[PDB]
Amino acid sequence: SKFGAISSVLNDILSRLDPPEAEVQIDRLITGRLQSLQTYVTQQLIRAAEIRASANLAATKMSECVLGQSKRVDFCGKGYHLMSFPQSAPHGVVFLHVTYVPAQEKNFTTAPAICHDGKAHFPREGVFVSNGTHWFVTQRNFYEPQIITTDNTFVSGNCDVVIGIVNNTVYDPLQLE
Amino acid sequence: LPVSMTKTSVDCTMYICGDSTECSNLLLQYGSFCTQLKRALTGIAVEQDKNTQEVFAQVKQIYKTPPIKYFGGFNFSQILPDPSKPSKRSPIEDLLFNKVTLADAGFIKQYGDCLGDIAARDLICAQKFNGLTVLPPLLTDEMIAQYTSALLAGTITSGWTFGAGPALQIPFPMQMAYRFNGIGVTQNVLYENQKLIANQFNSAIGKIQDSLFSTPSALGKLQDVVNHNAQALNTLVKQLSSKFGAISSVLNDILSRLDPPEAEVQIDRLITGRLQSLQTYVTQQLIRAAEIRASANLAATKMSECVLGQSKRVDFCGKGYHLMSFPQSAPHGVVFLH
Amino acid sequence: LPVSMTKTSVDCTMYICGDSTECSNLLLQYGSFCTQLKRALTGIAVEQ
Amino acid sequence: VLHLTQDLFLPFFSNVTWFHAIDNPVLPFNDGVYFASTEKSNIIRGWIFGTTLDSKTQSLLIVNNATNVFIKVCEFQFCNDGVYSSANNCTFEYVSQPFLMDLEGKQGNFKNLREFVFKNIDGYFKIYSKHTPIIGRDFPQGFSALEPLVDLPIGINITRFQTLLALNRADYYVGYLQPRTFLLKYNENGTITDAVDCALDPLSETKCTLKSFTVEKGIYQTSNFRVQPTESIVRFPNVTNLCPFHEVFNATRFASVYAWNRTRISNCVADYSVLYNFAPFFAFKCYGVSPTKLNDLCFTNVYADSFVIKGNEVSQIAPGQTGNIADYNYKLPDDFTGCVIAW
Amino acid sequence: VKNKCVNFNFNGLTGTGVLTKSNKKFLPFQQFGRDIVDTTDAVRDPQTLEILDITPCSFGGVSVITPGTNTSNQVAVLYQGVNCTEVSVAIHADQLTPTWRVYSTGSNVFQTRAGCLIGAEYVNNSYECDIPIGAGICASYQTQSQSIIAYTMSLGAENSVAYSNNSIAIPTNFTISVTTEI
Amino acid sequence: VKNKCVNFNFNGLTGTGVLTKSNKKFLPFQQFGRDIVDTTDAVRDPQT
Ligand SMILES: *[C@@H]1O[C@H](CO)[C@@H](O[C@@H]2O[C@H](CO)[C@@H](O)[C@H](O)[C@@H]2O)[C@H](O)[C@H]1NC(C)=O
Ligand SMILES: *[C@@H]1O[C@H](CO)[C@@H](O[C@@H]2O[C@H](CO)[C@@H](O)[C@H](O)[C@@H]2O)[C@H](O)[C@H]1NC(C)=O
Ligand SMILES: *[C@@H]1O[C@H](CO)[C@@H](O[C@@H]2O[C@H](CO)[C@@H](O)[C@H](O)[C@@H]2O)[C@H](O)[C@H]1NC(C)=O
Ligand SMILES: *[C@@H]1O[C@H](CO)[C@@H](O[C@@H]2O[C@H](CO)[C@@H](O)[C@H](O)[C@@H]2O)[C@H](O)[C@H]1NC(C)=O
Ligand SMILES: *[C@@H]1O[C@H](CO)[C@@H](O[C@@H]2O[C@H](CO)[C@@H](O)[C@H](O)[C@@H]2O)[C@H](O)[C@H]1NC(C)=O
Ligand SMILES: *[C@@H]1O[C@H](CO)[C@@H](O)[C@H](O)[C@H]1NC(C)=O
Ligand SMILES: *[C@@H]1O[C@H](CO)[C@@H](O)[C@H](O)[C@H]1NC(C)=O
Ligand SMILES: *[C@@H]1O[C@H](CO)[C@@H](O)[C@H](O)[C@H]1NC(C)=O
Ligand SMILES: *[C@@H]1O[C@H](CO)[C@@H](O)[C@H](O)[C@H]1NC(C)=O
Ligand SMILES: *[C@@H]1O[C@H](CO)[C@@H](O)[C@H](O)[C@H]1NC(C)=O
Ligand SMILES: *[C@@H]1O[C@H](CO)[C@@H](O)[C@H](O)[C@H]1NC(C)=O
Ligand SMILES: *[C@@H]1O[C@H](CO)[C@@H](O)[C@H](O)[C@H]1NC(C)=O
Ligand SMILES: *[C@@H]1O[C@H](CO)[C@@H](O)[C@H](O)[C@H]1NC(C)=O
Ligand SMILES: *[C@@H]1O[C@H](CO)[C@@H](O)[C@H](O)[C@H]1NC(C)=O
Ligand SMILES: *[C@@H]1O[C@H](CO)[C@@H](O)[C@H](O)[C@H]1NC(C)=O
Repeated sequence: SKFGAISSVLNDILSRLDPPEAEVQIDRLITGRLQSLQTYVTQQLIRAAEIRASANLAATKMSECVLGQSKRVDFCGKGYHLMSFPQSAPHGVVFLHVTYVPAQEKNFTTAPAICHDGKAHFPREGVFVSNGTHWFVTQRNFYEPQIITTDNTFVSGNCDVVIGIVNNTVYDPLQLE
Repeated sequence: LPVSMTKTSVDCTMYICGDSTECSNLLLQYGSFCTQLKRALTGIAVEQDKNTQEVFAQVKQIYKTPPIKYFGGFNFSQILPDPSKPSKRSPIEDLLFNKVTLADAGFIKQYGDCLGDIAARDLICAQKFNGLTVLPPLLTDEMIAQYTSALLAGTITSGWTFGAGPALQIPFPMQMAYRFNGIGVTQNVLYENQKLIANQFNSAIGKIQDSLFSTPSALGKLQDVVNHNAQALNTLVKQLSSKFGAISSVLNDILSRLDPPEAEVQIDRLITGRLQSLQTYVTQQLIRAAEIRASANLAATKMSECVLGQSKRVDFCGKGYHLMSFPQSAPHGVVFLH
Repeated sequence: LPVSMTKTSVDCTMYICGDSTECSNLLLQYGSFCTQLKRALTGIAVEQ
Repeated sequence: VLHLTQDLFLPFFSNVTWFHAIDNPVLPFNDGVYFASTEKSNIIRGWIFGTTLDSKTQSLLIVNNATNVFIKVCEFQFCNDGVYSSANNCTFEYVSQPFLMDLEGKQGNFKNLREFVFKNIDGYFKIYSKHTPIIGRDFPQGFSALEPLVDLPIGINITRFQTLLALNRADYYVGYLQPRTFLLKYNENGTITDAVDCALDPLSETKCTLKSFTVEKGIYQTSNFRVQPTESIVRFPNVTNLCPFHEVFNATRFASVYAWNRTRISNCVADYSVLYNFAPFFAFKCYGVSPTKLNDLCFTNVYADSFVIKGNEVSQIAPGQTGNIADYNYKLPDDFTGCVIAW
Repeated sequence: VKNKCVNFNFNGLTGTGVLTKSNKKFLPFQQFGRDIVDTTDAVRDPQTLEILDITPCSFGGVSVITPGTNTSNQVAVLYQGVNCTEVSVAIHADQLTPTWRVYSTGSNVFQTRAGCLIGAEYVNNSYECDIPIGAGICASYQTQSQSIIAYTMSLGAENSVAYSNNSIAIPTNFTISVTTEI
Repeated sequence: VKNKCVNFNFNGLTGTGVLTKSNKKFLPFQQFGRDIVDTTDAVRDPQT
C-alpha cells in the first residue's frame, strides 16, 4: 500500500528522490507500516490471551478427567463421566471422553419411606421402588431390585410426619437366627 | 453474569468518507485497513452468538411443565412462566426486563421515523447518520425465555438426570431428600421438617423479588455492560466533530471549498484521525468481548454444575452448602437463583 | 498467583504538553481521544 | 494466484449488438468497445476513430492488408467509401506484423473468430486480441483470454467509431466495456483459465469479497446498499438585496475620466444578470476573475469607477498600459483583480 | 421535495437524506438543529421559515446466504435493518446503489426482524438451524425441486415429562458413549 | 552473476538479491513480473 506517498517500495523511492525531499515520503511509509505492525501485534496479543485461557481450561481438563474421575456434570463429556484419554493434535489437544449414559427406563412406583411397625424406614442408598405389588429397593442409575432387609435401611421416625408414606413389611436376618 | 453485548458492524468506507468518491479513492491507498476491521467485528458478533448459545442451549429437548403445580408445597409460580403474560415470561424475569433500559434495541427498523422524530433525533438516528448500525441477535429474547423454561422444568420434575441421559421423572420431595443427602444431612430430617423448609423456600422466593424491586441498581453489571457499549459508541460517533488539525471537520465542506490537490492534505489528516478512532474503538470492543466471553464460559460452567446437578465446590453456587439453582433470563445476561 | 498490579493515573495534558498553552490548545483539536485513556486507567485501577 | 484487479472490463452476461453485412452506422465510442468478428477468409480490413471524422480534428486509421498493418494517427479529410484524401497534417505512421491470422485445416469449416478490444485511457491506445478457430456458430461460451498486441500512445480525442470492409465478387459483435472490479483465475502456467465479475450476481459478490472460486455453505457480509438521492435541491436564504448596479449603470451624467466617480458598493448581493441585460457590451475583459465565473463568488468590497471615454481609450484602459489617459487621467494597477465594461 | 432521499445544500450546509415536516420549537434566532453527538438533524427553511428534519438516506448492510457452490448456484440476499417495502419501492425506482438485481416474485419477500430476506420463501415447519440469519430465523437448502427456504428455530424435539406424586423412572439398562472434545 | 547475493539495478529497478535461471513463462510483452504479495520476483534478462 502506497500509504499516501509516491510509491509503496522504498528502494524505488530512494532511487527516484533525493533525501531532503524524500524523507517526508519515507516517514509516511514508516508511520503506515508501523501502524499496521501495531495492529498486527495487538491482534496477536489478543489471540494469544484467548489461547492461554483455552490452554488453562485444557490443562485442568487433563489433570481432572484423566488423572482422576470428575463428579462435575457436563465437564468431561455429556452425561456421567467415567474416563478420558488424551490425543495429541496439531497445535492443540483432542479428548476421548468415556461417559456412562443410562438406557431403557420404566415407571414402577415410589414412596419416601416405608412404615413397618410405627417406624419409618428409609433406604441407606437408593429409593423405595414398587413393582406394583411388592415394594423393593434398588440403586439410582441402574435397576437392581433387592429385598427390603434391616441392612438396606436405617430407621428413625414415628410414622406420622412423612407425607406419602406407604405400608409394607421390612425383614431382618436376625429374628430368623 | 453477562453473557453477551450488542453486535456492531460499522462500515469504515462510509464512516470515514461520507458518500465522497474522492475520499473513497484516497482511502483506497491505505491497503486492506478495512477488511481487517470488518472481519474483527463480524468475528465479535459470531463470538457473542456462540456465547449465548453456549450459556443457554445446554439441553436438547424442550420439556414443558406439567399442568398441575403442586411440588410438595414448594411454590414455583414466581419463577415459572406465566401464561397470562403474552411473552410467556416469569414474574421475576418481568422485573429483570423492566429494570434494564436499552439505549439501542437494534430490532427496531428505526428507518422511517428519524424523519418523523419531530424532536431532536435520538442516539440511534444519530448513529444511523454516520455509518453506524447494530446487528440484532440471532436468538430472539423470546425463545431465550423458552430455553429458560425448559431448563427450569427439567430441574424440578426430573432432578439432575436430564443433563446426563434421558429425563427420568422424580417427585420434588425425594429430589429434595437427595440434594440433602449430597451435603451431609439424612433424608429423614427433610421428611420431618418438610413444611418448615417449604415455608422457608416460599419466604425466600418472596423476599428476593422485593430485594430486586427496591434496590437502586443490583443489576449493575448488565447495566454497566450496556452503558459501556453505549458510551463507547457515542464517543466513536462524536469523534467526527474533531478537526484533527485541519481547516474544518466536514468532508463535503472541505471538498466543495478547496481544490483537490490542496484539500488532499486535509482529507488525509481526516482519514488518519477518523481511522485511528475506529481502530481504538475496535480494540476496546475486542477487549470487552474477551472479558464477556470469559464471563460467559464461567456462566455456562455455573449452569451445568449448579443448575444441572449439585456442586460440591464451596461458594461456587452461592454462599453456603449449595442445593440447586434456577436460571432466569435477562437482557444481555443471565440471573441465577442459588 | 498475582492478584493485582500497580495502579496508574497518567494525565493527558501533563504527559503530552508540559505546561504549554499552545500545545494544550492544539491537543483540544484532537477531540476527546484521551478522555477514553483516563477512563480506562480509572477502570483498571478499579478492577485491581 | 487469484489476483483481483479493478480496470475497465466488458461486463459478464452484458448485452452485445450483432450486425450483418451486405450502411456501416457510426457507433459511438465511450469507455472502449469490445469487438469480435468471424469470417471465412476475410471481409474486413480496418477501423477509423476520432470525432467528426473530417479534416478538422485528428483521426485514426488501422487498416490491415495481406502482410502488414497501416496504423496512422492523421487528419484524413473524407472517404465516404484510396481510403483517405487531402493530406494536410498526418503523423506517426505505424507498421508491424498483420493483426489477422488465418489458418484452415484444409477446409473452410475452421472459420477463425477474432476478438478485439480497444481502450483510450490517458491516451496509450491498447489493442488486445486472440485468434482461434472456435466452434464457429457465434460468440462462444467457453472462456478465452485476450493477449495485448500493441500499446501505442495516441494522446488524442476519440468519440466515434467505424469499421471498414473488403471487396468481394455474421460478424460485428460489439459490446461496450464498463469500469468494474474483476478477479481472474491464473493457471500454474500463467494463463487465465477463469474470471468472475464483481458487479453481476450475489454469488459473484461473495466469491469476489473472499477472492475464491469455491464458497462454502454459510452467510457472507459483502458490502453496503444505498438508496441514491433521486434529485438534488439547493436552497439559500430569501435575501435579494440587489446591488446599486442599477443606479451606477442607469446614470445619465457619467463623470469624465479626469474626475472619475468612484462608488463604494457594500451590503448587497452582487447579481451580474442585471449587468448583462443593461448594456450591449463591447469590451468585457477581466483580469483576476472570469465574466462567467462571478455569480458564485463572495467579495469583501466592490468599487465601481464609471467614466465615459473614447474608443481607443477603452483598449488603453488596462493594467500595465501607457498613454495620455493611462498616465495622467486614470492608471490601472498591474495587480488589478476585477473587470472593466465598455458600451 | 419532501419524503424522498435528496442532496440538500441549505444555506451552505451540504448533506444527503430525507426531509419532511417537523414539530420542533425552533426559537426565532435558531437556524440549525442537532443532537447529543451534534449531528445536523433539523434545518429551518430559509425561504419558508418551517422546520424539517434530516434523515440517514439509507443505512443497512447486504449479506448473502448461499449453500456450497458445488451443490447449487442459487443465492438469497439479506438487507439488514431496513423495512423492505422501502427497498421494494427503491428497487422499482432503481435508485439502489447495488447493481445486482435479484428477482422479486412476490413470494420472495420476508419482513424479518433482522432485515428483509429476498430470494427465499417461508416454510412454517421447524427444522434445526443450518445457516444463522438472525432474529430466530434460519435458512437451509432443501428439496421441494430445490430452493432456499427460511424458517424459525426449532429449539429441539418437543417432549413432556410425566411427573407425578409417586412415579419414578429408573433405568433398567445403560450405554457407553464416547464423544470428543477439541 | 548468478548464485551470489548482489546489488542489481536492472532497468532502473534497484534492489539486492540472488539471480538465477528460472523456468517461468514470461510473455514477450511481460517485462518485470511479481509474486503473490506484490514484490518483484522474476525479472527476465533484457539481453539474453
Ligand atoms: C412384584 O415383584 C415380584 C418380584 O419378587 C414379581 O414376582 C415374581 O412372580 C413370579 C410368578 O408370577 C415368581 O415366580 C417370581 O419368583 C417373582 O416373585 C412380580 O411380578 C412383581 N409384580 C408386578 C406387578 O410387577
Ligand atoms: C398403615 O397401617 C397402620 C396400622 O398398622 C394404619 O394405622 C391405622 O390408622 C387408622 C386411621 O387411618 C386407625 O383408625 C387405626 O387404629 C390404625 O392406627 C395406617 O393408617 C396405615 N397407613 C396406610 C397409608 O395404609
Ligand atoms: C404461590 O405463590 C404465588 C405468589 O406469586 C401466589 O399467588 C398469590 O395470589 C394471591 C391471590 O390468590 C395474591 O393476592 C398474591 O399477591 C399472589 O399473587 C399463589 O397463590 C401461591 N400458590 C400456592 C399454591 O401456594
Ligand atoms: C505448462 O506447460 C508445460 C510445457 O509444455 C506443459 O508440460 C507438458 O505437458 C504435456 C502434456 O500436456 C507433456 O506431453 C509434455 O511432455 C510437457 O510435460 C504443462 O502441461 C503445461 N501446464 C498446463 C497447460 O496447465
Ligand atoms: C442393554 O442394552 C444393550 C445394548 O444397548 C443390550 O445388548 C444387546 O444385546 C442384543 C441381544 O440381547 C444384541 O443383539 C445387541 O447387539 C446388543 O449387544 C443388552 O442386552 C441390554 N440389556 C438388558 C438387560 O436389556
Ligand atoms: C410413565 O407414565 C406416563 C403416563 O402417560 C408415560 O407417559 C411415560 O412414558 C411413562 N414413563 C416410562 C414408561 O418410562
Ligand atoms: C440486450 O438487448 C435486449 C433487447 O434490446 C434486452 O432485452 C436485454 O435486456 C439487453 N441485455 C441486457 C443485459 O440488458
Ligand atoms: C491542418 O489541418 C487544418 C484543419 O484541421 C488545416 O486548416 C490546415 O491547413 C492543415 N495544415 C496545413 C495543410 O498546413
Ligand atoms: C502491405 O503493407 C506493407 C506495409 O509495409 C507493404 O510493404 C506491402 O506492400 C502491402 N501489401 C502487400 C500485399 O503486402
Ligand atoms: C434604466 O432602467 C429602466 C427600468 O428598468 C430600463 O428600462 C432601462 O433600460 C435602464 N437604462 C439603463 C441605461 O440602464
Ligand atoms: C458621483 O455620483 C454622485 C451620484 O449622486 C453625484 O452626486 C456626484 O456629483 C458624482 N461625482 C462626479 C465627480 O460626477
Ligand atoms: C421570499 O421572497 C419572495 C419574493 O418577493 C416573496 O414572495 C416571499 O414571500 C418571500 N418569503 C419569505 C419567507 O421571505
Ligand atoms: C416497518 O414495518 C412495516 C413495513 O414497512 C410498516 O408498518 C412500517 O413501514 C414500519 N413500521 C414500524 C412500526 O416501524
Ligand atoms: C403456515 O405458514 C403461514 C405463512 O406462510 C402461516 O401464516 C401459518 O400460520 C402456518 N401454519 C401453521 C400451522 O404453522
Ligand atoms: C398429589 O397429591 C395432592 C394432594 O395429596 C393432589 O392435590 C395432587 O393432585 C396429586 N398429584 C398427582 C399427580 O397425583
